[PDB]
Order: sequence, then structure tokens, then C-alpha cells
Amino acid sequence: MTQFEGFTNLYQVSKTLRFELIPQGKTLKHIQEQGFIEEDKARNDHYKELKPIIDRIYKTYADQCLQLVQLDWENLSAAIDSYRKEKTEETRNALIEEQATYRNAIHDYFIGRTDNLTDAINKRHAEIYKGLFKAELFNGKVLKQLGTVTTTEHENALLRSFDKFTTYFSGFYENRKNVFSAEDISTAIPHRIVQDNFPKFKENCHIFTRLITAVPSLREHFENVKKAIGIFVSTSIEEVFSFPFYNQLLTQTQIDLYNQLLGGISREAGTEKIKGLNEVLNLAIQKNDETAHIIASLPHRFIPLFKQILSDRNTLSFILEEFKSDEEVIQSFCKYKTLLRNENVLETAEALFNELNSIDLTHIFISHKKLETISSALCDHWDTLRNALYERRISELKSAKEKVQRSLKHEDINLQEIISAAGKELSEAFKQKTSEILSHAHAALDQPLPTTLKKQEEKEILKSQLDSLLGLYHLLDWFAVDESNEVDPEFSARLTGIKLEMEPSLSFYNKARNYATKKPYSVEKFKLNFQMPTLASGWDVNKEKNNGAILFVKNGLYYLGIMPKQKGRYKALSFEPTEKTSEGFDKMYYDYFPDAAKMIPKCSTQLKAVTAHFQTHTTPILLSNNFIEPLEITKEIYDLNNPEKEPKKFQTAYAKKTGDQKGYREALCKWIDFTRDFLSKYTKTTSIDLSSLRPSSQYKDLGEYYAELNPLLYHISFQRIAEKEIMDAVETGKLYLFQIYNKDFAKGHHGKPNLHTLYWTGLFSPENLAKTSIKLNGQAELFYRPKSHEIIKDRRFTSDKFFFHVPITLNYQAANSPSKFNQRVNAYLKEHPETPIIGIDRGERNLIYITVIDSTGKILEQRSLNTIQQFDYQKKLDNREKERVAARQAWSVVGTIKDLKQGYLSQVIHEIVDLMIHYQAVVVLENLNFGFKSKRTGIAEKAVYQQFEKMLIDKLNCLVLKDYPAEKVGGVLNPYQLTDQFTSFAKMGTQSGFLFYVPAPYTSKIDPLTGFVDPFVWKTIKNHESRKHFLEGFDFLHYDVKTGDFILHFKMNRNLSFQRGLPGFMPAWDIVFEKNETQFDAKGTPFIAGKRIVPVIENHRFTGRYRDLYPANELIALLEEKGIVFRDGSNILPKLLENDDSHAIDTMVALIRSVLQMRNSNAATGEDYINSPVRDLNGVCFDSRFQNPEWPMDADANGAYHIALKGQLLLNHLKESKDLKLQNGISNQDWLAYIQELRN
RNA sequence: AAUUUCUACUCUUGUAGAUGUGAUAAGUGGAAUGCCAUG
DNA sequence: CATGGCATTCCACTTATCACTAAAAGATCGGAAG
DNA sequence: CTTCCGATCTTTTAGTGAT
Repeated sequence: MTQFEGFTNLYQVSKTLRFELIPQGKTLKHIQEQGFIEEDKARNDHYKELKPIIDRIYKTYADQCLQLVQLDWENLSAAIDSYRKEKTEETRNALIEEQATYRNAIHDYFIGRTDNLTDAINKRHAEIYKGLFKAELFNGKVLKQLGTVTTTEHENALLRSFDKFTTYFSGFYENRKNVFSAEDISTAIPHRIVQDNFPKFKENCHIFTRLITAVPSLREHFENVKKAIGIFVSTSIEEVFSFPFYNQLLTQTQIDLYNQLLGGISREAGTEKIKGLNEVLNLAIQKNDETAHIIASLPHRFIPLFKQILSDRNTLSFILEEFKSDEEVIQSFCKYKTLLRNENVLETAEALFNELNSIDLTHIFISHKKLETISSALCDHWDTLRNALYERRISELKSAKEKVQRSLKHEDINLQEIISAAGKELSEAFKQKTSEILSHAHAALDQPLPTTLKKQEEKEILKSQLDSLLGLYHLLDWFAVDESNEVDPEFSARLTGIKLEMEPSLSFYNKARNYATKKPYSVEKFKLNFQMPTLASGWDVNKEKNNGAILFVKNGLYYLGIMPKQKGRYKALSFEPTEKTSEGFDKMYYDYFPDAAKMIPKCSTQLKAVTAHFQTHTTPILLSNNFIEPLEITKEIYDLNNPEKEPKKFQTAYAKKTGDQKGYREALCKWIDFTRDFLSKYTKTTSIDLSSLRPSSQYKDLGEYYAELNPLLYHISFQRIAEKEIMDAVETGKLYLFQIYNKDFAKGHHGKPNLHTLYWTGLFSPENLAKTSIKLNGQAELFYRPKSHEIIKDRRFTSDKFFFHVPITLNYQAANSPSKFNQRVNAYLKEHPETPIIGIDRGERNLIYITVIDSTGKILEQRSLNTIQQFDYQKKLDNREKERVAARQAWSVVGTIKDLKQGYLSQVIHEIVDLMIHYQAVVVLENLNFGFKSKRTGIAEKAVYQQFEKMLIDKLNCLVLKDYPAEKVGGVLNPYQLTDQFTSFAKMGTQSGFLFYVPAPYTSKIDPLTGFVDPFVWKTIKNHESRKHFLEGFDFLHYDVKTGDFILHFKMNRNLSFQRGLPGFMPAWDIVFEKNETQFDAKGTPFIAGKRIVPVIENHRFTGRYRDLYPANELIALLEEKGIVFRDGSNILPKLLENDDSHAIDTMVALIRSVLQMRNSNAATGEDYINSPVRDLNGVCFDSRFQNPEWPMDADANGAYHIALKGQLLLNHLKESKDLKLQNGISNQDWLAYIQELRN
């Protein structure tokens, strides 16, 4: 028997807290006199400007090392293909093994242990390889091994700035250490060139050979384009797509060349571009040949390879030089404008335009690749003047039309022919547009230019002027000025001259675009160091004179004290713990052993002395220093810790591979005895009690023992320290003291502290001191950021502040990582069938809506979350989005929307968890991958809502409640754990702890009462013939004289061409055209039954506005127009098909589509509602207007109800799932079968 | 109109809710501009 | 009035690793012994 | 006085986890 409160203290989580530091007294002065702010800023400046120097060494050794790699890829390809053939598990582990094998073989070159190379170069590579991740870089020791990077003296002087400070790069050391590891990390060289680029190359090989065997004609094309691109000149175009050629393509340059081969070199602007492989293949597919139909039947795009890590860009395509400063761009543009003006380009341009009215118009030609732009700009469609010329050339005449379009679309056409086919209205539109363009250009030239562009309006005016400029250029480039056909010599000469005169605006335009779109600089914080190499790396009392960080607690307040190096050295400053009665500070005492698995072998078995001693002789060795008693080390123990093999005999890999569990158990028992002896005899840990441990042979796994052991090591005490001593240490300058501070520690606050502040209070709670649930962690940094009743707006940026970041770990007593968490959740839900369900849906009126249901599907509660603390957030969302797109072409700042995002989502989250703890339910969300929405719904931007899952996940990872008692479940010391750690959206299945994921569609459109939804697709019916075929596909239709409603009876296996193809649970349907009489709700307001809302599409191609409809009244008006008698209950179906005019058929189709339109909404009038045309088995026409709380209130409420029902189905299957597993989503047919089944 | 930071309010010189930092790397998507084609 | 494939720049986003460290080991430096 | 030696300060390091 497990209970809901049992889901706590399951696994550790790690959080970071941020605080502002207030200096206390003279320490603010004394930090300035040492000037550590400027020194640290200079240090950090040296760091980021020296970082690109360092990785050049990494790049150089990577390129040198990889060029010797030579491997067969046949086995890896075979494994990949075999796993592709069928996705059984043992092939997956086979492919995993092959991937690890290839990764290790590639890493062998890096370590210098590869077999294929000789021993001298192997030892050379090893001698290099040990030097990358040490201080050998900074003194240039490894530079002697390379002699290739060849830094200048300024770089060497930069390297001299970090003498005796190499620990600053430890994080960078680890970051680059992830690179050269065969450990399947996504950010690693061998994982990239094994699992990322190589499958792409293999499939590119296979699609190439399929293209070759499909048609051999493009083999000539491919060799031709290789010769044109001039890349890989020493190999065949077949051989490059062969597996042995992947012995190249490891360095960046070959990757770049391959990508250029796929894409093609881009020349400078205004020039023809050399096409690539994908481009020529797309040109082949765009010819609409039967061969293209053969190609369209095949995959038809190569895939570029991923970029090699740490390298740079070395493309052959043209790179435009970028601008530097505002004054540069404005002076360049001012002088360009004055040059253009003094060149009098406008006057000769005007002379060029009016010349057209007094020239032989057939003697001037227009480029065939620009005429469609002119047709679009001067008519309602691009195809207007194209079809005009097409039908003119047709009119002056099967294959003849082909020759006409061939001669038309490719050849440049004289202007007189254009005028003859077009008409003088296009001439007047042309002269109007040219007048507008010349007016814009003249105004832009007359308009001066601002003194900078940091304001948006300056960017606007320059963008407008330069925009008019390249618009004029686009106007100028319309004319086919080439002399292949006739062209007027003086006119062409003046046109070419003026185009060359005003040419470089386009380059000016792109350079201005690149300069203005740069993100503006803002001031940043940087890490403080106080000349401490290891400032606050850890808190331990032994290291506290080296890490230099000491905490104090004073009557509720918190103080962090830093002592610096005095006269360039660590003066041993210490204090005396006085009585608790004495006034003063309470110093924290950090007694901590980091981890048994790393420290015990370090201080015990992997010392230099023991390794030397036991290499010489087999005699056991006694260790004395840092031990109260001489510690025995046996040969056997060293053999277990140093097995000359990957699996240690006490560790579980030995058990998994070997299988001899006896030796595994005995080695484990011996190891536990040894580490118990070590913990007994070691100086730091001899004072700790370990009586809570089980005896040695009872333990199951070593990791279990370690996870048991680690919480015993960590321990905090507190000692009162006299106040005047601390004051004297501060006044001497020997102690820098800050107060840890946030909003909540201010005196003017009352009630509801911030959650992080509540964590901080809970860390130092005496109960947490008794047993450690909240553990303070190491590696804390300090940041300095410079500067940037009536209250001052933006007060917190006015002056410089000292920031403080500190990591803490929650649920310390729990295990390191969760295991079988979903299994535990499924077990609890199996034991509790009575658990409620909460459904979430994204509405159109509401941003989000919630529904609470039981196991019986009864609505406990629905509620609007559209407004929280009486605010409409969708309004601000749409204003911010419209300013985003308005600033997009405006060359403005990009900005962010995500603060308003998470501000609304936080209140949503808080309401969600309040409901969750109140109801002890589960929560169902829609799968983000299996759906699509747009602006018709409120919040539904896919990027917006997908991110909303994330804070839900980690808030449910370590959920606490601010008003709970700290010792209670849901308090600080017992956080609720309900989910697992989020990794990636594509990673988790349908279940994440108590959360559940279901397919989005077929949720809102269904009637809740019986499970009816329209099965008919309506884009099928385009003509009255299809509409007639649709209306004949019906069973029986008659009018109820008693109820005054029109009754349609429908069966499956009819209109299957118009169905959506998903069968329902029952084959019978009885649609009722409800009479549009008045009806009343639960409250008493009248409403019209069957009322529908419909957009306007009367113009047959566009969408209008919304309007009302009364289908029964319009229906009876239609039959009175047709004069067909229907007050008899007779079959109206033969009577309707008698009148075969397309208008009548279209009207009845529209009416029955409208009554099949389940969703009814118009926010302009404010009516969002659901009316079911299909009546109940009780005969009740369902409406959401009835306001029954038993049924959903609104349409989005209906969707939330239905997604809750989907979750109910999924967990009911879990109840039937005896394997404790879950389905891979929910099939739509299964869903509608289920909902129709229990509804009917 | 305040905040470690962010959001919403403003009486409270504050309120309520959220808030894993740092470093590194890669990828994706937009937009603009050119080039070649197609409807 | 758009689409397809490319190329350059700029911006935005996600995604995917590592650390959450006391002590050994080694460098080095200032003051007494030969 | 230089060499050495013991103090002292950076720098690297140690490695678990399912029938």
C-alpha cells in the first residue's frame, strides 16, 4: 500500500540561487585600494581575447592528427543497414557496439595508441596528448612538440598574464576535454565523425548510385559541374561518393569543399552563380520531363555534412566586407549621394524616360527574366501580361503553342510588342510607377542624412533613402540592354553608363543591412577573483584559507566574508569560537568529504608512494600521515582497484560480462571492508559515526553502497564568534564582508518570501542541520556588474552591484538519479483507480482552459485561466508580436517576448499546481509534435506552447508550497517529486511521471453527448456534379411535422469518396435540422436553437466577414422557392435531385455543411458555443447554450473535457496494462471508437 | 511603480507568482539580399 | 504573387555535454647550514 | 653565499550506478 504523499525524496536535484551583495563598512573602500575590480576585468578581457589563440593549438593538432586516419567503414555501414532493415533490439546493441568500436579506433589516433602507426609517432602523439589539458599550454611546452602555431610576441605577452593562475581555465579544460573523448558525447569529434556525418555520407553515396543506375546521363553533368567548380580534381565523381573516400572529409577543409560541391560557389553580387549538385538536380526536376518524373519518384536532394567542431569558415563563395562605425557609413553615404547628385544622374534618367515616347519602341528590349516582375507590379497578377503575349502570339498563328511559349518565355521581347499586346493603360501605369520612383529618389537625395544611427528613426530614414535607391536600380535593370538583338546604341550606352554610375548602392544596401542588424552592446557582469586562483571553489574549513570564503549568520541575517591575500600571501587568520551567550556572529563550519568513489581510491590506492612500492614488491605497505592509525594496503586490494582492464572486479561490469557472481560478491565484500577501515583510520573522517551502515556482505551494488555512504560525510556546525574581532579584521582590511541580500531581507517586507529565499532559509534551519536534506554545494562565484510615495523607476540598474551565485542540492538523502520512476507512478495509479484527471487545452478565447474529471467522466470543475489577477495577456502578446514584425523590416532592435511569456505562464503554472495538490490527480497535455495551430487560437504559437511544458516539468520535479510546514510533504525539507528530469522534447514518450501526452486533433470538434463528429472532407466537392454525388449518398430523409424539424438518416458505405475514412463505433446516424425557434438556458436567457455562424466566401476565391444563419428557416424558404411539398414525412431525397440547377444543389450543400459545422464562434458578437445537430438517445438536441454544469461550458472547455477523456482512456489501458507499460500514443480510430462506445 | 532576475499590480518605501548558474559546442528556424528555374 | 534549389549576412531559438572539490603532487621561495 | 630545506602556493586528480 503506497500513498500519494510517498512521491517525495526520490532523487537529487541541483538548483542555483542568485543574490546581491551589500558591502559592510570599510570593505567597500578597501576593495578599491587593491583595485581588484580593474585587475579582474583585465584578467577576464585577457581570457576572452586569448581563448581564440588556444583552440588554434587544438585545431592544429586535430587537423594534423586526423589526416593520418585510414579506416574501413564497411562493417559500420553493414550494421547501420542491418538495423535499418528491421528495428529489433539486438541489432541496435550491435550497432551501438560498432559505433563504440569505430569511436575508440578514431580516439586511438588522438591518444596515440592506434595500431597502424609506428611506435615513434605513437609515442609522439601521446607526449602531445598528455599536454593539452595541463599547464603545458601556457608555458609553451607543447608548442615545442608542434612548432606550428607560431604566436607573435603580443600573444606570448598575453600568455604571460596568466602565470601562476592556470586554474582559471579548469572549466575550459573540461569543455575541451569533452571534445577528444570516445564517450559518445554529442559534443565530441569522434562521435561526430562516426554518428553524425558518416550516415549522411553513406546515404549520399546510396542516393548517388541510385541516381546513376536510374539514368546515366547526369554522370556527364556531374563531371561537368565538378570541372566547373574545380574541386577534387584528382578523383572521379563516382569515386568521391565511395566509402574509402571518407578517409578524407575529416578535417574541416574537405568538409567545406564537399559542401561547396553540393551547393555551388556564390560569386559577387549581381553576377551569375555557379550551380551546385542540389541546384542542378532541382533544375532537372523543374523541367517537368518524364525523366524528371523518374527523378521525382526518387529522393532528389543531397544532404550537406555537419561542420567539424572548433573549426572556422573557409568557403570559396564571395564574402562582402562589413562596415565598422556609424561615422564611416554616414560619411561614405554622404559622399556617395553627393557624387550621384553632382553626376546629375536624375536629369539624364528623366531624359531616358521621356525618350520612350519618342523612340521606335520595337528597337528596345526587355529582359525575359524580369518581365514577370513588371507584370506583377503593373497588373493584378504576374501571369497577366505573360498570358497577354501568349494569346497574342497564338492569335496571329498543339505543338504550335509549345513553340509559342518556347519563343516567348526565353527570348527577350521588344517593347513595342509589349505595348501592342498590353495596352496604353499599362503604359500609364508604367509612367506612374516611374514617376513615383523618381520622386522617391529625388526626395531621398534632397533629404539629408543623420549624424548616427543609434536611434531607430535614423535607421528608418536611411533605410527609406537606400530603399528608393535600389528600387530605382531594379527599375533600371528591366531593359534587355544586350546587343544580341537590336538595341538603340545611344540609348543603350546612356542606360549602361547610368547603371554603372548608380551600381554600388546594392552593395551599400547589403553592407548597411549587415551593420544595422547587429545586436546592440550592453554592459555585462564578469567573474570576480580577488587574485584568488580558486576563489570559493569549496567551503571546507581546511581549504578556507585558500578558497577564502567564510559565511556568517547574524540574528537572522546572512553575511559572507572574504579574506584576501595579505602582502601577497595567505596570512593564517583564525578566530576563537566563544560562548553562545556572547554577542557576535555565528560562523558556519563546513565539514565535507566530496565523494567516496573519487576520494577513497585517490587518498588510498592511487597515491604515488603505493604505486611505486607495489610495483617493486608484493609486500603490504603501511600508511601513516593523515591517519590516526597505520593503514594496511594489501596486494589484492590494489589488484581490484587496478585490474589492468576496464571492468573492476568489484564493479557491476565484471558481473555483467563474466557472470561469476561469486567472485563479484567476494570482491565487493572485501572492498567494503577496506573502505570501512579507511573511513575508520583517516584523519578527516575518524570522528564521523558510521553505525547506520549495514554489514558488508548485505549490500547489493557498490553504487547503492556509495549512495548510502555519501550523506553521512556532509556535515555543518556553527560557532559563535565575537563581534569586535570581526570588526577589527574588517577595519584592518584583512576581511572583506558582504551581506547576502535580496528583496525579502528588507525590513519593509511582510509575508510570502520568494521561493529561492525560502530555500535559503531552509538550508540553515536546525532540522536541516540535524539531518541533511538541503546540501550546500561548492563552486560559488561572485560577479561584479557596472552601472547601467514616489519610487525611482529602474532603480536596480542605476549603480554597480556585486552579484553572488551559489549552487544548492535538494533531496540530498535521496538517490543520485531516478530509476523506474514511471513504473512507480503506474504502480500508484494501479493501486488507486479513483484518481481524478485534469485536462489542458489551448483555446481561442481563453489562452488556456482546465477541466477536472473523475473516473466516471463527471466534471468536478472547469475554469477560465484567460485572466489571472484581472489581466488580459493575449492583448499584450499580439501588440508585442505586431511590433516585432513591424520592427523586422524597420531595421530596429529585435527584442524579446519571453518575459511576458513566462510571466503569464508562471501564474498558469501556480494555478495548475494548486489544483494538483488539492485534487491529487493526474494531468494530461497534448503532444506538441502531432498537431498544428495558428493565430485563431489564443496562445498557440508552437514555440510558445512547447516551451510551456518545460517549466511544468521541472516545477513538478521539486515542487514545494510556500505555505506548507517545512517538515511536511510539500514543504521545503520534503519537496514533492512528480516528474523526471527534462532532457529534450523529442526524447520522452507519452508519459513523464504524472504528466501524460496525447495526440492533439479530434479533440474539440466532437459532440460530448454522443461522440459525433463530421466524417466528411469538403475540398472534394468542387463542382455540382460532385455535390450531386454527395447528396445522393444518403439513406433516407424526411420532415417531422410533429416536432417541426427536418430529419436526415445516414448510413456508412455511402459517400466514401467524400468521407474522411475513419469508421465510427456505430453505423447509424440521424441528423436533425433543428428548428430555429427560441430556447432558454439554465439562467433564463432566450437563444435560437440551431444558430450558426459562417464566414463570407461569396466571391469564390477570398474570405469575407462573419454573419448569422438560421438553417431551418433558410431551408424552408428554399423549398418554398422550389415549391416542393414536404408536410407529409415523405422521402424528400428524390424531390431534391429533381431540381438539378447548380445554385439549388450548392445551397443545400451549404446548409448541410453549416449544420455539420460543429464549432460556432464569433468574438465580434462574443458568442462561442457548441450545438450538436445529432440528438441524444434521450432525443435531446445538445447545445452548450443550456449552461448545464454537467456538460462542458464552452468549446475550449469541450476540448479540455475531451483531452481529459483521452487521458482517461490511456490510463484505463494502463489499468489493463499488466506489464506496467503504455501505448505509443493513441490511434484516432481507437479514440473515437472508445468515446462513441462509452457515450453510446 | 520598486525586484537576484522576470512578469502583473501599487496600499504596503511594497504586493503576488515564477525563477539552474557558469562555461563550452553544435544545430535549427526566421528575415533581408542576390542567382537560376517553375507555376 | 508565389513556389523550388542555392549563396551571404543578421537575428532568434533549442540541444547537448561538463562542474557543483578536498587533498595529493608538484613548483617555488625565503631563510638557516656548510 | 649558495644550497638546501621546510613552508607555502598553485595545479591536477580521483571515478558508481538493473533482473
